[PDB]
Amino acid sequence: RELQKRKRRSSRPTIRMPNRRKKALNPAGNNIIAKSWNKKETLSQNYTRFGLVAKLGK
Amino acid sequence: GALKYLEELSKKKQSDVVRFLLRVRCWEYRQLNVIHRASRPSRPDKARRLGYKAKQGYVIYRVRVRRGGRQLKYQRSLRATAEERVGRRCSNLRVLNSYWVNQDSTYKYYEVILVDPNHKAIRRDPRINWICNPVHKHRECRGLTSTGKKSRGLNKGHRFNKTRAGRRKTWKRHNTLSLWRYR
Amino acid sequence: VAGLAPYERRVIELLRNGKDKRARKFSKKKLGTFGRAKRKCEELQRIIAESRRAH
Amino acid sequence: EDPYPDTVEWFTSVEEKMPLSAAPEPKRRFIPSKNEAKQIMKLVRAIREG
Amino acid sequence: EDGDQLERELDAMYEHYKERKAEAMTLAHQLATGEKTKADLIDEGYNKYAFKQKEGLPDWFLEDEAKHDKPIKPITKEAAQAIKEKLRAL
Amino acid sequence: MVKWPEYIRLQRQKKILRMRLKVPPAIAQFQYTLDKNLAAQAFKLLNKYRPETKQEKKERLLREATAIKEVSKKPYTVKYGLNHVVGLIENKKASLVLIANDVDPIELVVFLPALCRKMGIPYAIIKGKARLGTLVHKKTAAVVAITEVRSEDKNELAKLISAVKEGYLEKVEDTRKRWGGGIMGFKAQKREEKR
Amino acid sequence: VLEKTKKRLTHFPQRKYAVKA
Amino acid sequence: HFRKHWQRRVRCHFDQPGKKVTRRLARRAKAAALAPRPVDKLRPIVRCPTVKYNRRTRLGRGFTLEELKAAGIPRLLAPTIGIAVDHRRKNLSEESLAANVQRLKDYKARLILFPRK
Amino acid sequence: KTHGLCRRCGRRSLHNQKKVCASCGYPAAKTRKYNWSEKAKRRKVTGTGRMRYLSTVPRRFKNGFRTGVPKGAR
RNA sequence: UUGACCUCGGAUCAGGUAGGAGGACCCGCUGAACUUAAGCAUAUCAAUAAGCGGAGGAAAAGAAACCAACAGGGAUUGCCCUAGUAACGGCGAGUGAAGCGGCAACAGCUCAAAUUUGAAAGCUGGCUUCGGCCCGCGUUGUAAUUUGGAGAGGAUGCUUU
RNA sequence: AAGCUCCUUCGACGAGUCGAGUAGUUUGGGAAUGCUGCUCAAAAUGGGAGGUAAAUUUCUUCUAAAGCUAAAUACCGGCCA
RNA sequence: GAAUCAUCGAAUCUUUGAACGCACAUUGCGCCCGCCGGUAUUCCGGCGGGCAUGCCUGUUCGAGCGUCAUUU
Ligand SMILES: [Zn+2]
Repeated sequence: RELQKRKRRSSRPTIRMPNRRKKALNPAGNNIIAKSWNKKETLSQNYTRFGLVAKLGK
Repeated sequence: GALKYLEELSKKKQSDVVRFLLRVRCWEYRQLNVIHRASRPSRPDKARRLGYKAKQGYVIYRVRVRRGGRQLKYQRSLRATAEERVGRRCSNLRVLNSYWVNQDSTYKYYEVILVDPNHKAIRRDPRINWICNPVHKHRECRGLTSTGKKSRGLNKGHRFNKTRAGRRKTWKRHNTLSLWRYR
Repeated sequence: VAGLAPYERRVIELLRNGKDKRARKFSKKKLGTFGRAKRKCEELQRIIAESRRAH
Repeated sequence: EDPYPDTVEWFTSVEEKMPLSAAPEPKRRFIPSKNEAKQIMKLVRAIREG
Repeated sequence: EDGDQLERELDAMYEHYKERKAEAMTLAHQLATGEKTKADLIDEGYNKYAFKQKEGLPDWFLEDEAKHDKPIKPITKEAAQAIKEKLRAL
Repeated sequence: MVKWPEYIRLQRQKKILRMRLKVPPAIAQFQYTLDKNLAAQAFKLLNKYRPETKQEKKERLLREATAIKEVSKKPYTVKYGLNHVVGLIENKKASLVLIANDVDPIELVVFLPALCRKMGIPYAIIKGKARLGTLVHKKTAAVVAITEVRSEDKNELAKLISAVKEGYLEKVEDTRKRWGGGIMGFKAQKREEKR
Repeated sequence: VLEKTKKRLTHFPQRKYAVKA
Repeated sequence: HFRKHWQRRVRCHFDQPGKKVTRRLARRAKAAALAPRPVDKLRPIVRCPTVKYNRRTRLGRGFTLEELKAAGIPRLLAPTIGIAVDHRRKNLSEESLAANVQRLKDYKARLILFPRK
Repeated sequence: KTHGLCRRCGRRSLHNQKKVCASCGYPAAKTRKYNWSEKAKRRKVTGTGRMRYLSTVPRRFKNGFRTGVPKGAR
């Protein structure tokens, strides 16, 4: 709390962090799946369009 | 085969020759200090099966600890106490393991196998870089050695229902009042 | 190469003297289980027999 | 009771005529050494590279 | 050769350093009362410290072994009373 | 009077203890060491079969590599190593066994003379793991085995085997099933009489 | 990485495939 | 049953949609990594142990060695094409063995395998 | 005067006779911190000072601990 | 006389390491009392609060000396349910799980036990023209092979780098 | 170097540790629920845990005393949003 | 190429504090290596590099009738 208030009072810039995630949310590359992937659609819809089975489980 | 023969000796440790050897070595240990350095183990077969390696960075330390009651019994084993004393002695090394080596009417004697995390042979060896990793700092203090697991009851079965996944964590999980959005 | 423990040698003496019941009772008292007592009497008995053959 | 008795060699009195293990001897004990073969090859590589 | 001189020096130094610096009654009670017999007494006497060399060994090492070869056996208040009455002098 | 260092005092006390204590038969037969002539002859044969050192081994490897740039038989050499020698004895590939008398974990050896005896391979106990480590090009070795040698020294190998298996084996075989020690001195005798 | 695991990943690598609908 | 401090040991569920979308993003990330491959490995058909659920069947941990051999898929190559292998399980019945063999054969018939590099 | 100046915490809490500070315990390496005084914890917790280096770490983490210079720099 | 081997020490020798902080979550040690039972002592509070030691971004646990009596399941972990059931209890107050089932996630492995013995094939340091030269560790065992729903060795003929 | 198939050849598997008696602590759990302390102290057609009145301990299922390991999980703390 | 600018990969970083040559309540007192100025090979003052502990590896030195030998 005192640490946050010290950042309030100090004339030091706030170190904003970028939205970096460990795993890419979309495939990338010069392959068929990457070229035909639709970013807005979800995984199930993309696999429906591709014609492949997404989940082998029940 | 020699290690198998040594294992059989350690099995029949109450025999005449082993009793004589433990007598002489007990006298020697009483004469030495409470904590001291061994370059070579007293029981090489036991050290090898516990993981001691003939490498630069592996050391044995022999430690004597007072035995008896603490009628309140000290829940930490003498093995764990010896490992912890070794940790405070050489905080730089990592406690690989420990094994009983001798006992007396006042002191019990243990030998601890320790590994150096800053030596690049240990860094290179991919079977020991796991203890080179920083998660294993003071395993003896966190009860992560064999004595720690035995005292924490980290075993499978209905006999270990309360401790297989952590005593305090199990208590907290059973005593949390979970309330969902749609009750 | 190693030899015998004090209790093992005691049971050996009992078996050589012929007090099989006394040896069995002493072995049970030292070990804690009837099966272990019987087994230990067995190894000690074959040790006695082998020593007799060797002599 | 004699405290410290002479040991009777009940088991070792019989000399055993035959080796313990029946595992067949591998070929490496009758063929020359591939370890030195690979070492010689590496040395030849080094000599060729100078 | 025989080590007699070196043993003499060690014993003299040990003597100079020394200069510079209920269980039995419980067993007697157990034998008297109909609890433990002769065979039980020898059975309990076969301890881990049985056949302890005591005549040919140096005095200092024998004293150390005597200090550290004491087994803890249960005691009784009756034995404590008996030993107190025995030790009570005129 | 004068005060001795702790480790020196402890070390002399340890030798006094070893010479005073009643010794079990294994450590007793360890105490019983062979004679100078047998040791010297065995060392002569072992030196004629000492293992190749690293310098000349790399030299011969380079020899072979250059030969490849611009035909042998099995090497016969003395075998060293506790596990290797005990396995060799178990497989009865050993012709003679030499054992260091001063292995400071003594359990590493306690069973070795007995297993040699039962197997049948002749064995002897020599003074100096240092000499074992100098026979090999190391600092110390626990056991040394001779399995097979070349043609020229079949005769002297057999003669050394017979010499040891008679003149050390029977000599320390008549008396090896007892307990050693009993070297009490004058002060020890007086102390025991007073006790 | 260990030699055994290196050989295993060399000779039996993760394959890239698809399951038809 | 409020003898203890449920005040200090009450934990709520206001993050349910957040965890749901996080799980969806995690499986989407796995799909992006294994872009042509299915997200989950194939699993065998096993039977519920207890008497109350005998007539019902579910998914197991991994396929049996005998089932893999009968289906003609090598043990070392099955995990690389996405078949869970369980060394602990045993068949003990021709019915279950045949069912898992048929499942593996269907997987083979529906699978397309790419030629290494 | 019972208490004097303390080297570590800078307050007049160093007991003269015992030579031990009542606030931080100067002879002891560890600084005194008791969980039953949350007000003391918030008084002597991090953030009440100047943060010579802990205020410079986060920018380095954001930039990825890069070492070197931008290309074409005098 | 000399030189080893072993052990024990010194050096303001060379290279590193341990403190402390933080402690919301985590792993251990140690551990109360108020209260309830309309009095109170077992019990409860509570294997909690305070105190002590030790890490990380998660920790811990983890690939059965398991569950089970099955037509079997098959590392660990978290939710729902099992369930206020079983079981225990001044059988008062009360305490109180677990298997199974539906899910989320799913990944398996390294050793000791063997003789490379037709060749310590392994590794530390300093010296570098940075390519390869020594020193030391080590046979009281460092590489390769192997870890029990396995494996080794030969023969054998396919297929992979 | 590696995976396999076959076999008139082999197949080592963790000890003051299990276990017995006993004091303390702990749990819903004297088949001691688990652990610790003391005394004694193991086995190799072995050991552990279960099933069962079914007629004798038949049957079932696993290998303890060495070790590593991401993910689903918690988060009044740190950098932010 | 301004800015009480933003970014920030490069520097400076006084005394204390886990606090580390000894002392600490003195800007005090020490020892080794080098330099500087003021009569200066000697005197004085200042400055730079340094000097905590336990442990690991390596190097060097030392001790031990512990111990091996060594006439071919
Ligand atoms: Zn202060």
